[PDB]
Amino acid sequence: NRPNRLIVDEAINEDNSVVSLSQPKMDELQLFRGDTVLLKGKKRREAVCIVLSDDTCSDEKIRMNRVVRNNLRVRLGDVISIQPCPDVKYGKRIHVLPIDDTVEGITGNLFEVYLKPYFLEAYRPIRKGDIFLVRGGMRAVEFKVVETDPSPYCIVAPDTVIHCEGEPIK
Amino acid sequence: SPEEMRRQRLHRFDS
Repeated sequence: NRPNRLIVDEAINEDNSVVSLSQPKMDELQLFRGDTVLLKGKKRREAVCIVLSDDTCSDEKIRMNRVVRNNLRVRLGDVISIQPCPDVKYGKRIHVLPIDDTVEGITGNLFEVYLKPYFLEAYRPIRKGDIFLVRGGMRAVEFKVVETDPSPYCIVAPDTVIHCEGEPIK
Repeated sequence: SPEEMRRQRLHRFDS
């Protein structure tokens, strides 16, 4: 129902969309594996993620990778809050742009090489303003979610239109 | 359905 405070720990599922809780904590919070959750960090920042259970996670800790920590402006050992987010809708359209200093000199089709395999059949939840790192080939590029419909939260479903067009941003 | 989303997420992210 309400936000629950937990201590940030390092990910064992190294994926931008996944946070891990212990099974006792998931039971306490009425969460099912695969639920969408809303995380609140510092500087008014938020993130939406998929929660999974983890038999190595301390009860009062939450595991998340560095991409999510950076989106929340937190470090390991900081405290964030987690709450269920079951009302997030499938996105009609999303608009993402690469970050200039991660695409320097990169040519080709950013959707085909990076975004399409990243989102494919994953139902990733995303928030407007998210920065996420995607590897394609052997280069890793950062993208920013510049707009979503609906806003500011949506789930990138198979039918969600993914737009990536225009200058890299700073 | 919410449950098809859950099935696909667990297939992709938890084996």
